[PDB]
Amino acid sequence: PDPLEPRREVCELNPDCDELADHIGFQEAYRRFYGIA
Amino acid sequence: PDPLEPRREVCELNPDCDELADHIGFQEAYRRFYGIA
Ligand SMILES: [Ca+2]
Ligand SMILES: [Ca+2]
Ligand SMILES: [Ca+2]
Ligand SMILES: [Ca+2]
Ligand SMILES: [Ca+2]
Repeated sequence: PDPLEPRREVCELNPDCDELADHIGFQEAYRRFYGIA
Repeated sequence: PDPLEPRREVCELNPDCDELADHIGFQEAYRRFYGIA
């Protein structure tokens, strides 16, 4: 199982993160909207 | 963007495919419930 699925679902839920994910990826997009720095 | 996202969503929707996906993967699980052979 993929440990990142929970975060991937969170991002999909956020249109802005979802859309962005298609360009720079999910892990980098998640960080952009939720990471600190 | 990942071209497989549509199929991944289909599988997640199917509990049986979802569960199975965690063990042998999504592409092999999808094939198991929807592929022909
Ligand atoms: Ca999921
Ligand atoms: Ca999903
Ligand atoms: Ca998406
Ligand atoms: Ca999706
Ligand atoms: Ca899943």
